[PDB]
Amino acid sequence: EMCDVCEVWTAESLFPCRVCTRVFHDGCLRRMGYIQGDSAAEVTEMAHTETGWSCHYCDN
Ligand SMILES: [Zn+2]
Ligand SMILES: [Zn+2]
Repeated sequence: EMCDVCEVWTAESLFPCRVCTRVFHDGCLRRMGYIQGDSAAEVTEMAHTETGWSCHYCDN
């Protein structure tokens, strides 16, 4: 799970997730000009403990 915009993982709680395929810092997408609005649930993240980690490829 290496941010295609940074390339550095940790554990704290990266986003969106890791299972998907790639990671994107909630700030990168905004710092790059990719997304421009509420493109998620912004209700909970957690890059581990079960949860509703939604993403572009997630779907779930
Ligand atoms: Zn990044
Ligand atoms: Zn995902």
